[PDB]
Amino acid sequence: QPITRENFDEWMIPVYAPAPFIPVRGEGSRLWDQQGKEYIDFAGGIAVNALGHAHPELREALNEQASKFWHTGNGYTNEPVLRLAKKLIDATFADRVFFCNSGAEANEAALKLARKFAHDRYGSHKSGIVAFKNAFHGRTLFTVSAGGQPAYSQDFAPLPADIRHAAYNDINSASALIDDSTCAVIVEPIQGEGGVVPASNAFLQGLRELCNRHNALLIFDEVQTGVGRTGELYAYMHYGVTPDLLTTAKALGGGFPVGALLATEECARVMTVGTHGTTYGGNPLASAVAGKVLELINTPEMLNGVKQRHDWFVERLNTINHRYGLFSEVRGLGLLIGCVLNADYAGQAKQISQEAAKAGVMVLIAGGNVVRFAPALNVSEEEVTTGLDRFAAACEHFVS
Amino acid sequence: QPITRENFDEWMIPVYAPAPFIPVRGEGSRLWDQQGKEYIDFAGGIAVNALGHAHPELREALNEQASKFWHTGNGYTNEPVLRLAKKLIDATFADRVFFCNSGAEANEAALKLARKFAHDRYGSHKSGIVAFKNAFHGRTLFTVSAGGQPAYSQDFAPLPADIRHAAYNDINSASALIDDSTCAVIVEPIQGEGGVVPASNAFLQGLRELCNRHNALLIFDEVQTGVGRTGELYAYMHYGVTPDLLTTAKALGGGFPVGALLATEECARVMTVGTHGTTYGGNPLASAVAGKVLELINTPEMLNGVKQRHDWFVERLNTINHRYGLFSEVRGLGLLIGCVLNADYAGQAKQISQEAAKAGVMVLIAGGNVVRFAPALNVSEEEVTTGLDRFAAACEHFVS
Repeated sequence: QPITRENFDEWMIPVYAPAPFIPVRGEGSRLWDQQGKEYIDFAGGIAVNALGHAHPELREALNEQASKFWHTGNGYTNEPVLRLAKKLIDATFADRVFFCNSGAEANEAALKLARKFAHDRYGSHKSGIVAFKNAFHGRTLFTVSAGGQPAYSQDFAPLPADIRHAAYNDINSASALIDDSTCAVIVEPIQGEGGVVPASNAFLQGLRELCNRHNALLIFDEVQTGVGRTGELYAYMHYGVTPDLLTTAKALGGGFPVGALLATEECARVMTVGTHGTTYGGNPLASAVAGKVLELINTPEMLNGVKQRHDWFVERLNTINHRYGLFSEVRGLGLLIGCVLNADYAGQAKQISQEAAKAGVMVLIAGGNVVRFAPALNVSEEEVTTGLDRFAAACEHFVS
Repeated sequence: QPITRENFDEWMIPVYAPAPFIPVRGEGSRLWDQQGKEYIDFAGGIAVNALGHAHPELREALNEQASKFWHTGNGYTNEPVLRLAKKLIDATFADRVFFCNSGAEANEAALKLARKFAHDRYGSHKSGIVAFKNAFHGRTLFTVSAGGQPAYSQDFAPLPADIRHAAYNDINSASALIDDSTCAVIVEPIQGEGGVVPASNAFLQGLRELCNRHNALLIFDEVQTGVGRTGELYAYMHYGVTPDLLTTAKALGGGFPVGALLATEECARVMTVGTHGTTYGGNPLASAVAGKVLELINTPEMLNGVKQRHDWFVERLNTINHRYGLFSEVRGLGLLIGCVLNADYAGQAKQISQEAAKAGVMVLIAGGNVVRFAPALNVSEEEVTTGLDRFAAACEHFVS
């Protein structure tokens, strides 16, 4: 009758090795497990819970809609999805929006759009997708092939063709591969799963120029960096560089699964009826929640609060690092932050993460070499201080 | 300030041409638009709203969970997702489950699993996927290439390689393509988007034998046919044939986006840590709702009620067809039903569907030649009678 962690190994296809403990409830940046142990949540659902757990406003938005209707599919549109498209359109470089269920699906849409756009304006010979080493764009066949970790793509071959990977942050690597045959350049403004590595300002200017020069669409995968995470609504705003396509998901639904492709008028025009689609994308429920999310997150008091919190994190992480000497650098932007291990401790991010869990704070990794922080954007000063106290206890246990 | 249908053409990437009217609320099999016109909903969200609109029980399940927590991502499991895995395991041939956000993602998982399984037990040369003409498996690059409507895949080339299509319901077509190099045979037990065409009993026995003989995994895409739609929990039960992998989505979450891959112990074992994944899949919210759905749908009174309703539909559709002579045949199973147009009216399913909307009933199409019905499983006798009255009015207007 009771549910146990041993139940997980018996019943789930074993793609994840999750925590020994099982969460049963949360509020804000706190989470509790079956035994009532209390965690401070700096993982934030992997950058998804931008307003923390069980937020009262997301809850009324969800239940208000849920009492009218949840879903019709896309033969019918709805008021929530349309208010949401509008909020996005007004807030970003975008003119049109397409909604779906996840980051992976949004990137699939973006790449398909790019392929179609080049076939239609230039010719069927123009198919190349240029992405970057260590990129993560999701787990579908297409998006994992565009993603730059061959370990996640090897087994599933033959992979869609005409994808090449340049070195992140290397403008020369990219120009080597970008030419008149390229339809798309897909890039994360900050590499998330790949070590929390920010783009340099030059690198994104350079890509934009290469795109212009060669008529490829520039796609920014802001699935991990979007919706306030950097201190601005999107990273493209921080950098000053405008993409042709922008994918967003994750924080956008603050816990409810949703993704979006933002596009210029020129690009959208090309996706005609029946050329793509989704069954659940743009449903009333998801749209009512993301709508509320945008409204709460897209305010100067929140966004400025993100930069404030960045400083809380960085200051205290350095104090900590000065004492214990784990990290060679602390990097990232707003509230996507990475502590990179120095060579003494290389490859042990996971162990530190497990130590943190024992001390009662949830952090992530980003490769074996980086401890990743992605707390809720409305994380309180007190939760930050407590959670960093626990993280420090953890670093102590770990150093031995 | 008010939201209008003209707003849809201004703001959405135009992949859908939805209805002139916009739904604002529903209850059961009734839906209302902005002007308060009343529709009977035989489209049921494209076979998704198995318990109709804004169902009171789905609502408390949703709000109960939503007050504990919505999401952590998969470094952490949860009680809802585990109760759900268990319900499924107990109810089906499956031993293990993997959860995701949609049918498309579930099929991506299934095919990737199959590719990996063959690479691991036989060798990297064994990669072939055999699917069928007119199959629909979703809109990712991989699943649309496995899908059998070249119009939806052409523009996005180069497509993943080693996919071939046999003729549905043709055992000889399939044996021509299935050999020792095949890793997977993916099939819909009833082709949904492709004309509501049921599989013959022979055809699925035959595929199962071919699979066994050649060591390919048999995958049944029950995304459209699963969760009661046929009168049994899944179509594989109606047919007597057990697949190796089963994908399900759609009705499973009764409106909330969710998909699942059901697998035998032998197959699951092969998907090791980090080989696949999803950010939202298996989240508490989705799992609490599908859990309730399964509990309401997987009962002899519902399932038997589905067969009862099948008869209501078929009887009255024939009365109607005898009067107006639109349809050459009425086909399908349980509450997935197709009225196939005779040659006089070929290609005009969409027009009939538009006539139906004017008369105040929502039906679907399945190609230009078939009017498709997928009402909620708990559709009441009265809603069925009223909606078929309106459908009949519609058929009258249409015949001229």
